[PDB]
Amino acid sequence: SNAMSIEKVPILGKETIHVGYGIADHIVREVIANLASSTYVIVTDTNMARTPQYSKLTDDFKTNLSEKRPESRLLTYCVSPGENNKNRATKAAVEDFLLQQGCTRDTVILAVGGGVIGDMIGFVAATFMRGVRVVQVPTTLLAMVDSSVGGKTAIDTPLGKNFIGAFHQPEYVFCDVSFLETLPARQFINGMAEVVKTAAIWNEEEFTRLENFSKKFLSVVTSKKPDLQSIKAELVKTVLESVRVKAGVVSSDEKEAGLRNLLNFGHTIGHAIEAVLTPEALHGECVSIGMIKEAELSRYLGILPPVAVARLSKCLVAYGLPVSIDDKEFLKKVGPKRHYVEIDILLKKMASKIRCVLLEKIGKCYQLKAHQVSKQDLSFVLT
Amino acid sequence: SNAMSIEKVPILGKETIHVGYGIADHIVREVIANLASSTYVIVTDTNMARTPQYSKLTDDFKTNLSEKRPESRLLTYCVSPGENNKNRATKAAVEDFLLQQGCTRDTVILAVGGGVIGDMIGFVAATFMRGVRVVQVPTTLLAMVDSSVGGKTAIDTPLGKNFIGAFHQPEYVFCDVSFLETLPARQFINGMAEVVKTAAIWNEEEFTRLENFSKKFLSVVTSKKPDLQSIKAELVKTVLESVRVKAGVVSSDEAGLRNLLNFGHTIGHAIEAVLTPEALHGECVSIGMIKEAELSRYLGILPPVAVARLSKCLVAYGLPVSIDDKEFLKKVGPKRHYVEIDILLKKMAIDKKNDIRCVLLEKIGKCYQLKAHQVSKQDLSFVLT
Ligand SMILES: NC(=O)c1ccc[n+]([C@@H]2O[C@H](COP(=O)([O-])OP(=O)(O)OC[C@H]3O[C@@H](n4cnc5c(N)ncnc54)[C@H](O)[C@@H]3O)[C@@H](O)[C@H]2O)c1
Ligand SMILES: NC(=O)c1ccc[n+]([C@@H]2O[C@H](COP(=O)([O-])OP(=O)(O)OC[C@H]3O[C@@H](n4cnc5c(N)ncnc54)[C@H](O)[C@@H]3O)[C@@H](O)[C@H]2O)c1
Ligand SMILES: [Cl-]
Repeated sequence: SNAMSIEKVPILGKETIHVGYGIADHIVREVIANLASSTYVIVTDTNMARTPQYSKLTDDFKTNLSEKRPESRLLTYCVSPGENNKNRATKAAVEDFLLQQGCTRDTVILAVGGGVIGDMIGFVAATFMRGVRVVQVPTTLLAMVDSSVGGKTAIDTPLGKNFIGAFHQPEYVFCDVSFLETLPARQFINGMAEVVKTAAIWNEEEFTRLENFSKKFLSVVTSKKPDLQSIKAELVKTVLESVRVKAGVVSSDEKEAGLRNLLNFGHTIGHAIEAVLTPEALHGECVSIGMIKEAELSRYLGILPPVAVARLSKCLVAYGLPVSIDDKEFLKKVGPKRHYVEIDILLKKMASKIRCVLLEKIGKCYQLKAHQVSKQDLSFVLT
Repeated sequence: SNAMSIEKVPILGKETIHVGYGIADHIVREVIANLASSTYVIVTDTNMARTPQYSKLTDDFKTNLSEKRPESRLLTYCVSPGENNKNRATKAAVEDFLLQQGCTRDTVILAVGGGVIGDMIGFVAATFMRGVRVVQVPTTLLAMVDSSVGGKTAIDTPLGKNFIGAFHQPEYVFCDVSFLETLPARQFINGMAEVVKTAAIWNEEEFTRLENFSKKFLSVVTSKKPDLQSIKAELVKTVLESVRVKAGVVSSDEAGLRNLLNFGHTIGHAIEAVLTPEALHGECVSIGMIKEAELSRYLGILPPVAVARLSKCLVAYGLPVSIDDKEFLKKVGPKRHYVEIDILLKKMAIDKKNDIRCVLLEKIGKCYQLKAHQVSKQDLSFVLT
């Protein structure tokens, strides 16, 4: 906000998720002051490496470290971008760099990038000398609200995604919304799927604010040179209220286990679709369609009222997301893969009951847990 | 085998370390009954794969599983032996096999082999879908008493050893002493360094037993046709009492006890870095224990008689007590001449670049103040010069 340059969210009792706009300064001081180390390492990709905000961070990091901890060193390393580099070779290359540099157990690694970087460099930190401190610095909307929080790290293999990895909690998550200034529009919209999800499963008031923000958001993000400063407060609030839900649910799952599954709203059906249509369909695009199908499932089972289905769909369309696999622009993105989406391959991906979130209303999940549903009922909504 | 065949040792208050001699059936029953899964995977190396006891274990596993869990399956995978294969490419190969065979989060992996297998397959389990259940089945003496216990897993890189890994506690450790029937003598003897070490840091009564057992142990192990069954009971006790000490230390709260396990390793790892691979780890740790004991004696802590005693016991088990041991010089050859004081000091310092500490023995079976102690480059130099 105007009144608070940094807003914090607790995770497992500690306020280590920090959100603001143009906070390189704060990131650097917080890290150096609280995570004492001989060696700090910023890891990024090529795309992020070229942006002005990235240079501001490393510059700020360099200067403060020179003042505060003269004996300590800052190191930087860049991987190539893309899901195709989220692999064993890249992990090994980052490690070989850390080892050549004589990094030890005290090393602090900052993962500056989207979910690819966050997951992969999180995993590097998880196994480096059997674990070193990592700080998540997410730079995509998706990564800011979802992937940076919860400690899930991984890489892909030629057989499938995120099959090798580790649970490794970050010391901090810093969401500097000003990084979104360079994010391509499609990726920005993709990220709103998780934002709408968190409001839909937990916060109707935020859902209302999102509806009221949609037109000016979509108008700025799709303009030629997006002016993000003009909607700065509203973007900070967007990231804040979504990550609050993710962090709250992760923390609450401690004592009320199974609340964590509510974060899967739209992912049961959406992951099944994305399995068929990746990489032409992005994850948020598939999650949006999934939330609608899953909402229709709750409706068909006599739980979600039909008006809430309509309200959810209106909000997703207003943020530029598809609400069925037959959406015209979505058909354009997926082309010849459209016809691969048959009911049978979807029921197979989702495997013989299936677990699914059943929305009760906007802002609330039915009985605060996931439910086992039959293949017959899922077939009905997918027919 | 039955209940009478098995000695258990607790780790963090649960009896998951089981020791016996000829216990493949027990291993099978215990895993299948306690670790319910669709898929059990036994991973080993070429050398172990061809031994009779390995086949006994896998045959028994197959038979019992198809009876008790007919819808489950047993898979097997074999890697090449050697520290040179304790690497990323092998870890990936094992993972690709698992994935190609459709293994999921319920998979139970058994690591049947020495410490290379234990550490590497342990690490495969640690990261597979972010972690699956692993069972350590150590087959060297060293692995039965030390490496299988404590949850440390790793592989090596060209820049050094055990740098990439994970802490991943095994569901069970099964030490079947019958695997030692096919262990080459040099490796069998190598394992005795850690056995002597555990007795020396913690259990003077066991040290006495090991002294009394030494002549017999060595004549059996170094014969042409070793008959291990004739010393069965005493070998089981040997394993049991060393792994007891490791497990008790791992189970502590009283942090600082963990460092007592490093007795012999401060100087020993430095010697090994210069002399590997011609010298084995336990051979260097033996020498290391002697020098660290001399250090404690020099500092006025350890009485001289302890150094004599330790030295006699180590040699009676076929281990060297100096870098100029006749047989040790044959193994290492021209690398001996690179063991200078400055490179040892450099390595001991590199090993503590995060944080030079050393265990100081107070007498046989007791460490001074139950913790490691900072020692100077001068005093180490004095003892190594
Ligand atoms: N850990 C979890 O629980 C979790 C949850 C959801 C997704 N994920 C993971 O997240 C990954 C997808 O992440 P993503 O959607 O952030 O994609 P991404 O990291 O692939 O980034 C998308 C593209 O944007 C570039 N980029 C990132 N930030 C930028 C910025 N500020 N300006 C300009 N360009 C930028 C990247 O170089 C890349 O080309 C997947 O691999 C998925 O497995 C993880
Ligand atoms: N995790 C830990 O805390 C820890 C502690 C100490 C050592 N280690 C590790 O242990 C490894 C060394 O283990 P090791 O000393 O068991 O060596 P190893 O695993 O290399 O085995 C030695 C040799 O014996 C063969 N072999 C093993 N058991 C056999 C048997 N019963 N019959 C016939 N052949 C057999 C192997 O194929 C190999 O050729 C090192 O890589 C080291 O990093 C780990
Ligand atoms: Cl790995």
